[PDB]
Amino acid sequence: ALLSFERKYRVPGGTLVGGNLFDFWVGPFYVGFFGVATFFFAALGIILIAWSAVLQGTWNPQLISVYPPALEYGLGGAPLAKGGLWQIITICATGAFVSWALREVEICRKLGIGYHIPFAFAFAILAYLTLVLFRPVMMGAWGYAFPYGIWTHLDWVSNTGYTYGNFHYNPAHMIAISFFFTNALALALHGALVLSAANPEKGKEMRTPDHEDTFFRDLVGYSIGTLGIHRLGLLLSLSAVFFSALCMIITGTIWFDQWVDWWQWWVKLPWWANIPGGING
Amino acid sequence: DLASLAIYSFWIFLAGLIYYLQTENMREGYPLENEDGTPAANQGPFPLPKPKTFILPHGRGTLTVPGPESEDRPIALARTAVSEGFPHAPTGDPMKDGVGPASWVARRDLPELDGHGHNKIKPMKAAAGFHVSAGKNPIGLPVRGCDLEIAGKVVDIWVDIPEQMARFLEVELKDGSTRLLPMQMVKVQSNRVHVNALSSDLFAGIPTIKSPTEVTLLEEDKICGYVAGGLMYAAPKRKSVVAAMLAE
Amino acid sequence: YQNIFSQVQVRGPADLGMTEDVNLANRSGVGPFSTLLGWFGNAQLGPIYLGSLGVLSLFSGLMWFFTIGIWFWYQAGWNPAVFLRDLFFFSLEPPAPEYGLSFAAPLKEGGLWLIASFFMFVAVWSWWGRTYLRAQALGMGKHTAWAFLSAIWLWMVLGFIRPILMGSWSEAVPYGIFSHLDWTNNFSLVHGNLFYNPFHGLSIAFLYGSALLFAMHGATILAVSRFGGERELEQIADRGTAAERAALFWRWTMGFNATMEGIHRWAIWMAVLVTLTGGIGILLSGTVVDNWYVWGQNH
Ligand code: BCL
Ligand code: BCL
Ligand code: BCL
Ligand code: BCL
Ligand SMILES: CC[C@H]1c2cc3[nH]c4c(c3C)C(=O)[C@H](C(=O)OC)c4c3nc(cc4[nH]c(cc(n2)[C@@H]1C)c(C(C)=O)c4C)[C@@H](C)[C@@H]3CCC(=O)OC/C=C(\C)CCC[C@@H](C)CCC[C@@H](C)CCCC(C)C
Ligand SMILES: CC[C@H]1c2cc3[nH]c4c(c3C)C(=O)[C@H](C(=O)OC)c4c3nc(cc4[nH]c(cc(n2)[C@@H]1C)c(C(C)=O)c4C)[C@@H](C)[C@@H]3CCC(=O)OC/C=C(\C)CCC[C@@H](C)CCC[C@H](C)CCCC(C)C
Ligand SMILES: COC1=C(OC)C(=O)C(C/C=C(\C)CC/C=C(\C)CC/C=C(\C)CC/C=C(\C)CC/C=C(\C)CC/C=C(\C)CC/C=C(\C)CC/C=C(\C)CC/C=C(\C)CCC=C(C)C)=C(C)C1=O
Ligand SMILES: COC1=C(OC)C(=O)C(C/C=C(\C)CC/C=C(\C)CC/C=C(\C)CC/C=C(\C)CC/C=C(\C)CC/C=C(\C)CC/C=C(\C)CC/C=C(\C)CC/C=C(\C)CCC=C(C)C)=C(C)C1=O
Ligand SMILES: [Fe+2]
Repeated sequence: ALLSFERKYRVPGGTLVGGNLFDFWVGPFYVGFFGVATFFFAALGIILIAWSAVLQGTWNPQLISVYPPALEYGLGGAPLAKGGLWQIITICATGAFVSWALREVEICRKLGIGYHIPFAFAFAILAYLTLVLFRPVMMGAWGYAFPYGIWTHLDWVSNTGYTYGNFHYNPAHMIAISFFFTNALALALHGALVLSAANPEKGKEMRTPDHEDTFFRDLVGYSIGTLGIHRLGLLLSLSAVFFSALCMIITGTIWFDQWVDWWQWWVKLPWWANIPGGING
Repeated sequence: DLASLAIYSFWIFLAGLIYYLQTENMREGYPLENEDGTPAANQGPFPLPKPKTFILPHGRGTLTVPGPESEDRPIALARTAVSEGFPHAPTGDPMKDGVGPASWVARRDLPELDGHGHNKIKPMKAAAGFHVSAGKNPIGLPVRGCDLEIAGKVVDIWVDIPEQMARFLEVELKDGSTRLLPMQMVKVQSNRVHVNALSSDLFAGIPTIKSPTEVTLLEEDKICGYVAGGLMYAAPKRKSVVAAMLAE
Repeated sequence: YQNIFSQVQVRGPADLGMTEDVNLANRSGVGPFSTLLGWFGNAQLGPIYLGSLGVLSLFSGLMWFFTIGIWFWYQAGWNPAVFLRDLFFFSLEPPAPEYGLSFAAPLKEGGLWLIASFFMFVAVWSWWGRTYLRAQALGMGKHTAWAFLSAIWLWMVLGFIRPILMGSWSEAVPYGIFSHLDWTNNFSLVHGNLFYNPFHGLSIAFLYGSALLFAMHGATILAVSRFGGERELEQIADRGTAAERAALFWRWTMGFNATMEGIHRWAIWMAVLVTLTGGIGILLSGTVVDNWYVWGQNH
């Protein structure tokens, strides 16, 4: 089980809930109280997933799907198979996720590192909760959320997105996309630069940070630096997910129409609004 | 059909690539050992890869990874259950012994080098041309611990020359000695810098530098080990959020 | 503290850089230092290298935005207020289907599009030349050149390689902010929904996964920056408790960890595969596969 340097870190301590009862490892994995709380929610959520596969009748991954409570059921509880089973799997998934992160804060504490990984991961949890909880609520029903199935949830995205015409026009969705694209560019650049300075032309000595600052300053005229690129990678990633969730919780609540009609505030803006020419004149 | 063939061979590629990548991240820490140090029976479904050699600049030698593991220094820790999968409690003081969150690695006891072969980190007195270019300057401030007692006085910032940034604060103690605090562990307020990780009594136990104008990589790792170690271990002596503002 | 923004800024002499085999006559002088950029990353702006490829890239690149810009001003009627109100709605469209892969199109009906695409082609390919050579001059590996090829691949397939196999220049993306969003929309619509394109789901798998691994890597390094985590090259060459505590978090969290060298091979591939996987999916669209839904039913 152990890495060759691991032993000196499996020290007792750093447990949020439960003292040393749960402070042990199972192979590589650390347990902890939230380890057991993540398993209870994981197993229960997948048992109740196998239950919608039976109540629907298939055993195939592509087909087994689990739907949200229809629009008649609004925001209140619903009957199992007719939306209600999804509601319990959603609670399951939420506590499994919030337990996974809280399990990570224990691991951070035993290791004496920053809490940054749980924190970055809460953004993902909150983007899920936007689509599954916060926007459903504002809109008045659990039926507005996606279904838990490999293809039917893609079908949820096409259908939700085209209710506003071409959803590309959603301005916060443009900002989100930009951050996902700039983030993958950055990831590409950061991985490539570090590997080019550790794996230089064959024969040569390993390069240094200096060289990296010099390659990017030479290429682009700027080097954000070996600390700035980790910081940038964190803010690009979380900014993507922030804006992504912001564009969905603004939709169907603050905006009902075709998103392309939104940009007419820039055009119907007085002074240049009634000049003929261009496209909107 | 071409598309069907394309997607088929893609998954063959991604299986070979996850295989490649994961054998490549087996170049340190593996082979796996049992809690006693002897090679563990389950070695994992991936084979260790053939040695890679790095050529290290300015007479540092080479690195051949994987190799025999660089751990050697006594670990002051005893097993807490007969069965595998349990904590190993400190036999002494974890802060002193270099264990748990106060762990340090026996990194090369020589300074990190820059592109030209000169020390990367250097005290700002001796870092020609360096000054504080923005933000509140901590040189001169009283330094406080988590017991909310004055631990020292900042007497210089240790600067990374090639990368131009604050790596460490240099802190004069009650007895006119010095220590290094990691910058990313101190908090520069306006009338003070607060080190949360250490209560004042523990400041003296911060591992010292032998040469007063350079830090070696072994010393840094010992310093950073011990400051982070204070989050779990100096916890009895740490006054809460309540007493911190009450403190004003 | 968390190390998201620096607490104290420190400045020294302008760092002109490493010499190695870089032609120093081609390096420029030191730019300004922005205290604003210094709160998140390095303060120093410059120096940059402007070689022959450097200037050829910059000239073509500028000639491309010059060709898009004048067409837009013509569409604005040279009236500044109509320009700024419809900057977004303007578009330099390809030749109509009728012209095939010929260059015979009139200027206002696709000639300016082709001149703009020639200028973009040269600009992007000389910058790729430059990405290779600036690494050679420093004796560094050629990783940034190979990575840029994945990005160039999606670009090449969307505006050159797929229009050539398709017989027509009208197939390529127009030069416009909104018009290219409408092109993208329309492309999935006439290909029978691109969610059924196996290589689009794979592209989304890696786009998502890029924000997943860089929030992970970004957050791991900032969390062990207290042990000089960000100095990943010395950690490769001489492992420290930062690399150890970093890998152990992830060994204890999901059961498997990496290395300080190897996490960047995960990072370059996770990102390379976005556009490398995606580029295939657009090339196969319209040419081998006409409708991804239809194709999906025979699978
Ligand atoms: C992929 C599928 C579709 C598509 C779908 C979408 C969708 C959907 C959306 C966009 C959006 C965008 N698309 Mg698109 N787009 C396509 C093809 C392209 C092509 C192309 C030539 O291949 C280009 C240039 C663009 C460009 C753009 C941007 C204008 C815009 C924002 C994202 C971005 O670029 O990331 C940002 C990347 C960077 C920030 C890189 C910049 C790096 C800089 C900061 C580094 C410093 C150096 C630099 C200044 C140069 C240095 C030299 C010195 C000056 C000397 N698209 C294809 C056809 N695109 C979004 C939008 O907002 O639309 C209006 C959006 O919602
Ligand atoms: C209605 C629209 C369709 C749709 C139509 C398309 C189409 C059409 C295409 C994609 C493509 C993509 N789609 Mg889609 N897509 C849909 C729905 C989605 C959903 C979603 C949640 O619903 C998601 C997550 C995505 C996600 C994605 C990406 C995975 C992928 C683009 C990768 C990328 O990073 O390219 C950005 C990368 C580039 C464009 C490379 C850039 C190249 C360099 C050389 C540019 C140089 C620029 C220079 C000249 C200017 C520099 C400026 C200065 C710095 C200032 N799509 C719907 C179903 N999608 C693309 C793909 O690959 O398909 C599989 C594609 O062509
Ligand atoms: C045809 C449809 C429309 C459209 C409709 C929509 C709709 C509708 C939605 C989006 C959303 C998104 N769209 Mg779109 N979109 C279109 C075209 C595009 C194009 C493109 C190039 O054309 C792009 C790039 C995008 C991009 C995007 C993203 C910005 C955003 C999704 C990311 C996200 O929410 O992350 C968030 C990340 C998560 C939710 C992941 C949560 C993960 C949880 C916490 C953990 C899971 C754990 C797991 C189960 C554990 C198991 C372990 C295993 C066993 C190993 N769209 C077209 C025009 N788009 C979505 C959005 O904004 O969402 C907020 C959204 O709802
Ligand atoms: C964000 C906007 C939309 C959305 C839009 C899209 C679009 C558009 C596409 C996907 C695709 C995928 N989506 Mg989605 N998806 C949403 C929310 C989710 C949630 C969730 C809990 O919130 C999950 C688990 C998923 C999961 C998935 C994957 C099955 C698949 C590949 C993604 C990927 O690798 O991510 C990156 C993350 C990793 C690499 C980590 C690995 C995670 C693995 C892959 C999870 C396996 C999950 C398994 C199938 C279900 C778990 C059930 C078990 C019982 C625990 N989506 C929201 C509603 N999703 C792609 C697809 O369907 O193609 C196959 C695709 O094209
Ligand atoms: C693996 C795929 C991902 C990726 C990777 C990627 N992109 C890359 C690379 C890589 C690995 C590079 O090496 C290359 C680069 O150099 O990075 C900055 C690049 C690049 N990716 C870019 C863009 C880009 N990449 C994208 C996407 C992606 N790139 C994917 C996410 C996208 C989108 C839409 O998502 C875009 C827009 C470019 C910034 C850069 C290549 C630049 C280039 O080829 O452009 C030539 C064009 C010009 C030179 C035009 C000049 C414009 C003028 C207005 C400048 C005037 C400047 C002046 C005012 C000041 C300076 C004066 C000087 C004298 C000092
Ligand atoms: C900042 C946001 C970005 C991000 C970050 C992020 N993700 C993270 C972390 C971070 C920093 C982790 O620390 C954690 C991790 O351990 O990484 C390997 C994780 C993680 N992100 C994951 C997935 C993921 N992240 C996504 C996105 C993102 N993650 C963003 C881009 C997506 C997308 C885009 O689709 C997915 C699929 C996991 C692989 C991993 C661990 C999450 C976790 O809580 O694991 C525990 C899992 C279980 C115990 C299983 C419980 C589920 C069952 C009860 C089933 C019920 C729900 C059902 C599956 C619904 C969905 C069905 C779909 C087909 C729609
Ligand atoms: C080895 O190493 C390496 C290096 O080194 C040696 C390198 O060099 C490099 C090279 C790398 C580079 C040179 C950099 C590469 C750069 C890119 C690829 C792209 C660059 C992209 C950008 C610069 C874009 C970033 C965005 C900017 C600058 C604009 C401003 C910021 C944002 C838009 C992001 C934040 C979001 C905002 C501002 C929107 C609004 C936010 C919210 C609503 C959420 C926040 C919450 C609130 C506001 C709530 C209320 C709270 C309040 C108001 C707070 C109280 C404050 C008040 C003021 C009241 C590499 C690769 C490398 O590998
Ligand atoms: C610099 O610092 C850094 C590091 O450090 C040096 C790092 O590391 C990392 C971490 C990053 C990586 C390692 C890169 C790769 C990771 C990603 C790209 C993210 C994607 C990851 C996933 C989707 C994995 C998610 C895993 C989860 C959610 C946990 C899995 C949970 C279980 C299996 C159930 C819970 C189990 C318990 C409690 C115990 C039971 C024990 C077992 C099941 C273990 C047994 C395992 C095996 C026998 C091996 C299995 C073999 C497989 C799967 C074969 C592979 C498949 C093929 C097809 C080839 C970062 C970020 C970093 O910045
Ligand atoms: Fe890194």
